[PDB]
Amino acid sequence: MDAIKKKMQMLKLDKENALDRAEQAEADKKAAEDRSKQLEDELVSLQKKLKGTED
Amino acid sequence: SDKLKEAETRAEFAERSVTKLEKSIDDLEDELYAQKLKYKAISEELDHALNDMTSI
Repeated sequence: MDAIKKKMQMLKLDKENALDRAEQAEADKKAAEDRSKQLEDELVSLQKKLKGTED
Repeated sequence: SDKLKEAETRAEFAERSVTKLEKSIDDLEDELYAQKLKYKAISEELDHALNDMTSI
């Protein structure tokens, strides 16, 4: 009819916005966790270098 | 002669009446055509909404 189509369009705009936000948040999580794990690896290498210096 | 006049008058009235009835049935047939167009359009719009929603 008439109002039904507009209501469906609203329900679809919500769909697109929610899905896009979810995808963007997932990408953010991937990037942040990669950052953290690379920092942890750098910390490990520093520990090993400290061990060599102690030797 | 009198009977002929009477019969001719009744036949003329009958012709006029059938003309009126044929015009009336034409009008009502046209109205039914319009309503059939209405149902065709509303079913088409419902199908369009259905295909849009199923196809996003």
